[PDB]
Amino acid sequence: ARAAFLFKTVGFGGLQNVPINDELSSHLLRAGNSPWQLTQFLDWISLGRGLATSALVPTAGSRYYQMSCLLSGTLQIPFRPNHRWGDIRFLRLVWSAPTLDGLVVAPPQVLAQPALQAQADRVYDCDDYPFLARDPRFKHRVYQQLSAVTLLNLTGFGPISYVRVDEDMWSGDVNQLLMNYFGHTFAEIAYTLCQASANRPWEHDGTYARMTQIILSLFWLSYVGVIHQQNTYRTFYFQCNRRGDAAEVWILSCSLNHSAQIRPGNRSLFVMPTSPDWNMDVNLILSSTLTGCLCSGSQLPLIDNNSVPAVSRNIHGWTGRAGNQLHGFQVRRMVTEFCDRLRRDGVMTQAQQNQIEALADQTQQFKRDKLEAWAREDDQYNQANPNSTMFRTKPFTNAQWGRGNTGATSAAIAALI
Amino acid sequence: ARAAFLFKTVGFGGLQNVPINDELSSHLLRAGNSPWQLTQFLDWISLGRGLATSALVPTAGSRYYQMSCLLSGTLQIPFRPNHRWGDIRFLRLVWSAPTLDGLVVAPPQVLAQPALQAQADRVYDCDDYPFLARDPRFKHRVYQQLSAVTLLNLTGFGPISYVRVDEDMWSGDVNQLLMNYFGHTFAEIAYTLCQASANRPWEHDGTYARMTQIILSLFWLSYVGVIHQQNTYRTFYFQCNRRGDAAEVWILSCSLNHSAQIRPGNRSLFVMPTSPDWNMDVNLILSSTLTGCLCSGSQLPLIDNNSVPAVSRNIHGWTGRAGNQLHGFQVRRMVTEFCDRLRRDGVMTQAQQNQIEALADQTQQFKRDKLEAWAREDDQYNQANPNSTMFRTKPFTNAQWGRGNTGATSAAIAALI
Amino acid sequence: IPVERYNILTNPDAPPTQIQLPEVVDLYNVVTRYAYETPPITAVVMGVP
Repeated sequence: ARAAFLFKTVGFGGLQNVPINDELSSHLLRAGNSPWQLTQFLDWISLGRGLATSALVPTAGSRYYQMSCLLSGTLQIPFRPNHRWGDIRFLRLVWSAPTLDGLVVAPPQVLAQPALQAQADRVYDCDDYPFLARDPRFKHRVYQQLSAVTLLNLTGFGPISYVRVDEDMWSGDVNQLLMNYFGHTFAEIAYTLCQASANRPWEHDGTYARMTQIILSLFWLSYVGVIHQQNTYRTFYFQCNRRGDAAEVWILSCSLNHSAQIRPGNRSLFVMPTSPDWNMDVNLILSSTLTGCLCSGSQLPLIDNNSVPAVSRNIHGWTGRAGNQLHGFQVRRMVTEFCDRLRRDGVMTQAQQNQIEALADQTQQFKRDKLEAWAREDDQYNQANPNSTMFRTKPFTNAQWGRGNTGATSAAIAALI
Repeated sequence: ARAAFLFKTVGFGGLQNVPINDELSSHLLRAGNSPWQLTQFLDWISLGRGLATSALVPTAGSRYYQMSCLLSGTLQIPFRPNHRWGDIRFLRLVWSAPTLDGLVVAPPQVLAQPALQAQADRVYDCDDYPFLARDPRFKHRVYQQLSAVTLLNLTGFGPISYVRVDEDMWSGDVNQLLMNYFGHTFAEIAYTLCQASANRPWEHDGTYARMTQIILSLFWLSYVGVIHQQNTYRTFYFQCNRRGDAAEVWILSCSLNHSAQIRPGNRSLFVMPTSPDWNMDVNLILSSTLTGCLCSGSQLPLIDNNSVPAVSRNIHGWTGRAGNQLHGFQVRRMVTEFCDRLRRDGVMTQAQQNQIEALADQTQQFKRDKLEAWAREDDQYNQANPNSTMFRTKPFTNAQWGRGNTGATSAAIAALI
Repeated sequence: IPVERYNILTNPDAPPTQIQLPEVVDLYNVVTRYAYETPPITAVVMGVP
């Protein structure tokens, strides 16, 4: 039952200002002036042919990161001690009104004076800005994004997701209600749930909070290979079209007479892709968004300080002293872990595995060449115009392309049953 | 926020029974049988030609005193320990009903038996008589008078008034509301406020309680000369027609751009005329009445025991151990104090002052000759008929015609700003 | 809905008589309503001996 609302803005990638300029920020306001609407963070494609590119927004992760920046700067305006919302500008941007309804061009009087020297890795507590503190509805409406962002800002890697398993959640007709989700794709199930979170505040142990947790659970357990067509969780299991492909498509399917034995108790952990290729994996990135919403209303276990960079330690609602640790993983590698299990349980033939792996390899290469090249395009620009430096995608290091701890977390997840 | 309701009956002027008889008491019931109606204590003249005389009621103070007596006797009937209201009589008077609705002639059965030997300087606590204790409305309706009386019975002098100054009272639209009083005479403003107090009980810090206090404040500050046409209190100042005249007429006037500097804080004191000529100064005597109403709902600071005669010390709601002291003053003398200030501040010419003083002298003499003569008329009667002795006006001593402490309190009031 | 416009309703810590002029026009406040008497000028003229 969450009570502390704080978020962490993004840090500079070695730049001397938030990694975003005018050209970029302006182009982000897709669905309107509100930086809080969903379609500002995720696009909606009828999937399966995926991978959306843009001149300014190369990948889906590119957008997700960019929004994180836009909010990181702008938000520092009303969060100052004087809590003024439109007296100073940030890159020629200014808030529309107290309730932070929308963003717009700074008034001449404002453009006349210097901009706000926004800093990096800041941690703020909503309850400090009056207007947010007085209206729980408003606060809730916004936090959805704020948390979703900090879940991408705690570490220099990808978007953190939350995996939990507890038979006690299935209490009530919760079971019935899920079956209505059979047949839908993960993407669909997530997008809708995320969109509908801001409608109104909900209870931390309500049919919503629970289902969203169960879905996440189901997805991941399947993604890794623990659950499958012949080892279902109460007959539920996400089936992937063709694992490894450029754009994966998972569908919540049903399978009878192969229910697995789940151990009584409550278990949970945090996961996060570490390989740059997450910027091009819509599901992984949605899964986090969803997790974000979960946080907007429920207080999850703290993330162990030792798993995150200095700057983001001891953040009241998120990172704490001794808590659960983060589990990273390379996308490619996990693919095999996935296969191995399926094959071993007799659902996949050795031959099939070989095909999938071969594809997964082909994909990784493709996705990398791109990311790596766009990266240069950026450095090339930054040198060209040092007064408006930026990043169209969260910075990544060659090291990030390794296996580092995949097997480890693979087992860890499997150990939730 | 008043919680103790007690009053002090009047004392005998050296007589062996309350200073009132039948002839007198009967003639007082002017507006009806109720000794609680306002027009029983004050008459209403369109002012400026003032000084109302009567065969039995020489001055306005004469009436005020007489009522004090009437209530002092009658009230002792129901306030006995048996709390019976119509079994014994007081001078052939008896109460109409339990709720002390009105007074009437005692029934034959009652006239047959001896009257109540009423005593002097008694202090009673309303809450002792059941009917009053059970109905706050009723209690409040009556206390208006009861307090108004004790404010004339605590000392052998004139009617006590309460002067307070505190910028915190002006909080709210209180300011707006006052301006509606501009143009009216003090007499009018007071009469109405007094009349309207009994309508229903009010809160001790409500727009009423506050305004009535402010008016009193304004009046006195002007009466003494501290505030004036060129040294207003938030543009408010009472302007007297022609100070010194037989019957003064003050009007709440407005003056802009001459507002005085008021010191932050809460200050108060009690005043009271000591010169017999108050029995003929309608304002002074109204000001007390108003103060009375103030007491009916709010608990003012206690009056220091050392300022009042023995008999009236340690009276739970009024006099106490260490509190504020009483400030007396001669009417005539104050007139000069008034002038001096005005002249000094350059609002009055030396010439004008000389005229006013000369008048004030002429007035004092006139008013005295009368009071002093009616006094004899009384002693003359008392010797003639020792079985129905009385007093048409509160007894006074030659000493009472002195200056004694005028200058002192003059300064004291001025020291409230 | 512009909460600013409804200050005395949406902000608990605000005194009933608070306005935000001239930067914001509140659309709900405390109004004082009166009822006066507007009589004609009356005059009773008397003569002098």
